[PDB]
Amino acid sequence: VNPCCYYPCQHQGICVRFGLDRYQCDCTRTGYSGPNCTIPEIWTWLRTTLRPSPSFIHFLLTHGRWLWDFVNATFIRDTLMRLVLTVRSNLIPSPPTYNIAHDYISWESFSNVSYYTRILPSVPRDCPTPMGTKGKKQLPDAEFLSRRFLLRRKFIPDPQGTNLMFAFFAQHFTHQFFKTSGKMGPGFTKALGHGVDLGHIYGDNLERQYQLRLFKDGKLKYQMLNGEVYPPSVEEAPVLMHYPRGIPPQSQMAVGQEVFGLLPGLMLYATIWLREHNRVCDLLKAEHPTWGDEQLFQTARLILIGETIKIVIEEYVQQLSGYFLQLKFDPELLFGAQFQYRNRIAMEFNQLYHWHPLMPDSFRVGPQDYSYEQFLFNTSMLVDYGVEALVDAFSRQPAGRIGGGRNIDHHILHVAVDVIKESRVLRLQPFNEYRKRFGMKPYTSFQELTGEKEMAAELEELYGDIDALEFYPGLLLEKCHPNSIFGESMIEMGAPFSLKGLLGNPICSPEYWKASTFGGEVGFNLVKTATLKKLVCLNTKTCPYVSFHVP
Amino acid sequence: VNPCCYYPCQHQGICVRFGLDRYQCDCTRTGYSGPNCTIPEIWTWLRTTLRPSPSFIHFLLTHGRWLWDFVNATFIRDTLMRLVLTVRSNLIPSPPTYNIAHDYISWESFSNVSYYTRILPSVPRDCPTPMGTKGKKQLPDAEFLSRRFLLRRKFIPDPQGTNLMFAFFAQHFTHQFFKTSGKMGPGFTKALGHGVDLGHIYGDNLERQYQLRLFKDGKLKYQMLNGEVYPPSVEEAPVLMHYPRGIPPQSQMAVGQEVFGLLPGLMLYATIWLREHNRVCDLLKAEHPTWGDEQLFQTARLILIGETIKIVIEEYVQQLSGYFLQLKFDPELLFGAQFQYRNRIAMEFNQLYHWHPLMPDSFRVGPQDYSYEQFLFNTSMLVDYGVEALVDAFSRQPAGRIGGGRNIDHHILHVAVDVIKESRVLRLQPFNEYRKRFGMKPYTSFQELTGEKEMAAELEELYGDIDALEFYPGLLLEKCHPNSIFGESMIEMGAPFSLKGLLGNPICSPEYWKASTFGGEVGFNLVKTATLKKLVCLNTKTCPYVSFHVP
Ligand code: HEM
Ligand code: HEM
Ligand SMILES: *[C@@H]1O[C@H](CO)[C@@H](O[C@@H]2O[C@H](CO)[C@@H](O)[C@H](O)[C@H]2NC(C)=O)[C@H](O)[C@H]1NC(C)=O
Ligand SMILES: *[C@@H]1O[C@H](CO)[C@@H](O[C@@H]2O[C@H](CO)[C@@H](O)[C@H](O)[C@H]2NC(C)=O)[C@H](O)[C@H]1NC(C)=O
Ligand SMILES: CCCCCCCCO[C@@H]1O[C@H](CO)[C@@H](O)[C@H](O)[C@H]1O
Ligand SMILES: CCCCCCCCO[C@@H]1O[C@H](CO)[C@@H](O)[C@H](O)[C@H]1O
Ligand SMILES: C[C@H](C(=O)O)c1ccc(C(=O)c2ccc(I)s2)cc1
Ligand SMILES: C[C@H](C(=O)O)c1ccc(C(=O)c2ccc(I)s2)cc1
Ligand SMILES: *[C@@H]1O[C@H](CO)[C@@H](O)[C@H](O)[C@H]1NC(C)=O
Ligand SMILES: *[C@@H]1O[C@H](CO)[C@@H](O)[C@H](O)[C@H]1NC(C)=O
Ligand SMILES: *[C@@H]1O[C@H](CO)[C@@H](O)[C@H](O)[C@H]1NC(C)=O
Ligand SMILES: *[C@@H]1O[C@H](CO)[C@@H](O)[C@H](O)[C@H]1NC(C)=O
Repeated sequence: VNPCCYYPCQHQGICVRFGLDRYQCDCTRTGYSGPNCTIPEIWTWLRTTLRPSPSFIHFLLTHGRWLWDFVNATFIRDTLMRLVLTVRSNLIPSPPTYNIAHDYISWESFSNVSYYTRILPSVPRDCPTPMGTKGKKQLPDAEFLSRRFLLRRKFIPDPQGTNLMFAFFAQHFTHQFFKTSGKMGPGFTKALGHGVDLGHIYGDNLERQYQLRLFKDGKLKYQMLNGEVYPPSVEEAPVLMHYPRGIPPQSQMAVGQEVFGLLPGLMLYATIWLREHNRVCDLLKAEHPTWGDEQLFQTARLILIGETIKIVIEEYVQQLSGYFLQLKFDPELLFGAQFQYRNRIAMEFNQLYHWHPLMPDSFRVGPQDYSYEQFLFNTSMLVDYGVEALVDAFSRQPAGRIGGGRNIDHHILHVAVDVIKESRVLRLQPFNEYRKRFGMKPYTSFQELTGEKEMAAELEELYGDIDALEFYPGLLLEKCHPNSIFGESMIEMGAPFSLKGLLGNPICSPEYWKASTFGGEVGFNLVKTATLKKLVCLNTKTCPYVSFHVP
Repeated sequence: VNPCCYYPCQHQGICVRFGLDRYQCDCTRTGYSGPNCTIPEIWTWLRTTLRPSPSFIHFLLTHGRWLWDFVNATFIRDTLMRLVLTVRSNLIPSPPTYNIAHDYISWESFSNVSYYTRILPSVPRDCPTPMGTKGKKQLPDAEFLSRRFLLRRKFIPDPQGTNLMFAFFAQHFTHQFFKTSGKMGPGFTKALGHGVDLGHIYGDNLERQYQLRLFKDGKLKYQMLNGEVYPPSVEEAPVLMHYPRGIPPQSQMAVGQEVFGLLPGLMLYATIWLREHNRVCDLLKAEHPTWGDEQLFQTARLILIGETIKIVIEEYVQQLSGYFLQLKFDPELLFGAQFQYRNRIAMEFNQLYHWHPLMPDSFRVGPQDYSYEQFLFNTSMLVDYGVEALVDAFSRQPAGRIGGGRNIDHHILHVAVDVIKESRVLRLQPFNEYRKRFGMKPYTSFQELTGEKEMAAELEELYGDIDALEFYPGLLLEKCHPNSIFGESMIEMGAPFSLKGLLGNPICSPEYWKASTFGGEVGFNLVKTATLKKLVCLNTKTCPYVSFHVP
């Protein structure tokens, strides 16, 4: 058997095969010694024997509002903010390591950017069972596995008060770096850029960008309907979009992210950001009459990227976490750190961000309550209701709890079925392994994972071994934190992939984080001040209730 | 006039235009304050008032062999080696800044890797004279300018004893990152990789690589002639090559760098490296029977990249510098430093590495002395003479002095004429500006630049102002260091671009510098031990006199 199937190398050690039956673990810089990287170094031993559980930490970060308010008011905020940023980032390797093609470092993996990278090499195709050594020879039927534990029976809403506005933002946002190539196969993304390049607004390639560009004042092509700014028509900006056959070009909006047409929530956020872009263009021109299109454009995109990273950290992440510590976006907290300003989208991170449970049962827009079949490809809802209205509604409708189990509306349950299958094609390792890898203890039983005895029992009879429980199912079924949108792992594995892909963006480097980069103080501040409310209300006739938190 | 034409922003400050007549300097992190980034900070003031001249430093680094031998034997070697590596690197920005398209930071410049980057933004197209403010409205006629001061009259040989072996190595090596796109125009390179990706051996794109791959044992396709290994035929590996019309595919060698066919010296080094690749493949297989083609291949390429960086630093750079300090390649000296493992080929660095003066008058291969017209496209010399012989000869023939003036053999004088023109298309700034930028004082007169009164006088009447003297001409005409191959600037501007593009390679990061990366101790050591002699003699029947120094 492939010795490496036993996953012999602990603490990030590398399993190198030798002979036709041997193996050697590479524990370089692992902080452990031994044949399997286990004998720790004294310091490593301390460092670990003292790390308070993720649970304890979470507890502290969500209690003592009073004590926290003081902290937030002192320099300690910055200190903890810097701690989080670094300590969270070291879990993510840079330059990247493997890909679906090479379960070893290789120049090709490092340079061919069409591949989604991965943290842990696949379960070798020559192992006994599919998950390696443990588990059954046949994995649970995805479909079944889904209808049994992921299928929403009764809508459990998210306790944190997360609404639809957040769900759509998340969806919209994540679709700038998760863009799997259907023609290429799993493990291949079209989102070269591998981060927040704001490419769902400008298109993922020059041609497409040029198509959407106005080529005057740094502006972005657009159109007026009911005397309001909405993205241009596919007729005006003839760019490839995904709309069902039969819908005319004169009824389709050209945007950048081909898929964004199949859901008002998306086209909504796509309208706000466009409006915002053209707006920043006007400011820049005032300040720089001498500037040309390209420069104004290029500058505007840089200002928006700043805005995005800001709102994502201080509001979006602040909400998802539920922490009392006021998170902060200040690229300078890292100027002391040893941090590589570079990111690469991991296949693991894509799965782990398949938050479909957020979608409600029905979509209510005022007294009117629309069905999935009325929402899903509705080409009118946006122009009909308009930005302000839709925002107010989405800002009021609460989304579902992400973790916990059985809360994915049947209209999209298929997606999760697919995610499971795809994970298998990718040959992702077992949940329990990832647990370890991202700094956690592996679960000892199914009843430990879920906080109960019922599901735990079935999962046990289905999988056979907890060390066989897969990634996504383990992620979604693991018991939720007290009053949280998800549980320990979703955050403890996702946070790193998240903050790295945020601070790792080049505009966060000391080279780019200069005011000149954004056209001067005006551009810079725009970034330093960005807020979900300003984003909306400065591009809308009236300012609605706008928030990520349900009122 | 464009205020920025006056180059108002000192010490790396950024000149931002405002209004239709204003400008603001961005001195963020420059270490200076003021309207033009001039009022220094106390520390900055000290740091600078104490930096010993480049000249003094050079003097020390080339004297007291005795004292140096001791240093080399102590830990001080490592310390200075680390100092050099960092202090030299900070001069080069990362992520990169501008390109021929954007004289401002921009997402496109940062992501569109087809552009050669630049350190200093172009002389604005709206300036009074071509170099900005000073100088004449018409720049000296390249051709003339060349026949007058660059045209070799009598072969001045390089004093450092640099031979042809070094000249060919340099040429071969640099043609892996300097590969300007003729169809695209100046400022566009085909060498995406922007560094030592050893792509002149594997081709600059998947298809081409696959074409040259044997697809068995990690090997590279090849052929036998006179019972010896030489690159395959264009017939065998049907890859695009540049040979004059009329030469048959069965007489052309497929290699990776399309141009390498027009000069034995190149195809020589291309044969050695190929032989080396297949050799490392055999070692790897012994150790890893279980390994497949791709892995063996991918691993072999990583081992060679290591070998290359090693030989380039400890031997090639050791020779060009002439220092007594034994240079050292140990990726770990930077593991403490704040260093970004990323590189991007600058147009300035390409010019500055146009060492054509190295080429001799005639090419002597034993008692036989060949002419340029017998050497230049000779498809037989390599197979005829064979590796060993050619090496011995090239290792004995001394190359020319690079700096100083009038030492470029007329057969290739055209190249330098072109370089000058191209620099103008790129709109490169004045030599004197680059001097400052790379930490030097600007020349006050032409007679200060050249160490004399004759040429200085003409250059003065031609250019009009020293602050108008261009990049390349200034680079080549500037007076040479005591007994050096070139002068102050060539090294003080080139070294940074050089060491950054060397240590910046991903295999030098803590993530990749593990023994597992190279297949184990065997692969690793191969890297840690690489030497120009081993490179040759382990792939040749007999070991000739092989060195970068003429005997
Ligand atoms: C009613 C709204 C939504 C529907 C109908 C929906 C549906 C889908 C579908 C059909 C896919 C394609 C993969 C497949 O099913 O085979 C997908 C992928 C995905 N969805 Fe959604 N989604 C919605 C909301 C969201 C939300 C709220 C998020 C969470 C941020 C999200 C995150 C993802 C991610 C990241 C992928 C991966 C895309 C890729 O591989 O490129 N989706 N979704
Ligand atoms: C007899 C041998 C050599 C000849 C015939 C030669 C000729 C040329 C020619 C024709 C070009 C193309 C640009 C033009 O002329 O318009 C060129 C470019 C260049 N050469 Fe050579 N060369 C030789 C040796 C070397 C050496 C020793 C070096 C020094 C390392 C070198 C460095 C360069 C560089 C870096 C470029 C830039 C290529 C690019 O832009 O992609 N060459 N050389
Ligand atoms: C990046 O990697 C992918 C996968 O290796 C490359 O795509 C394949 O390339 C080979 C050779 O051109 C073809 O035989 C395949 O049909 C290609 N497609 C797929 C889906 O494998 C891709 O060419 C690489 N990209 C670059 C720029 O090197
Ligand atoms: C990288 O930049 C170059 C130059 O901007 C791009 O090349 C041009 O692209 C536009 C739009 O496709 C064309 O109109 C030009 O004819 C292209 N060629 C040149 C020489 O300008 C190139 O497409 C960019 N590459 C990527 C991957 O974005
Ligand atoms: C109250 C103190 C706040 C410190 C927050 C540090 C960032 C969160 O700390 C996290 O703790 C977990 C357990 O060690 C690990 O899994 C994560 O890798 C680590 O970054
Ligand atoms: C004998 C001490 C050796 C120290 C070598 C440090 C590396 C070379 O030092 C160089 O000196 C020049 C003048 O300050 C500058 O132009 C370079 O940027 C700097 O790196
Ligand atoms: C700061 C906080 C933390 O690291 O604790 C934090 C940071 C980032 C996130 C985050 O965006 C995400 C965590 C998991 C997914 I999928 S996104 C969640 C929490
Ligand atoms: C270590 C030494 C130094 O920095 O002084 C040094 C380092 C690198 C080089 C070097 O390779 C080059 C300098 C100029 C060109 I063009 S290549 C020359 C000298
Ligand atoms: C290393 O791991 C393998 C597989 O788990 C095991 O057989 C072996 O005993 C381990 N060795 C040590 C010292 O733990
Ligand atoms: C689209 O939404 C509108 C409201 O904007 C609604 O009246 C209409 O029926 C919807 N269209 C479909 C096909 O459901
Ligand atoms: C700044 O530079 C400009 C142009 O060289 C000059 O006119 C001006 O006097 C300078 N100001 C200062 C304070 O040096
Ligand atoms: C090529 O070199 C050989 C020696 O290898 C020489 O005899 C021959 O004449 C050369 N060919 C040309 C065209 O000069």
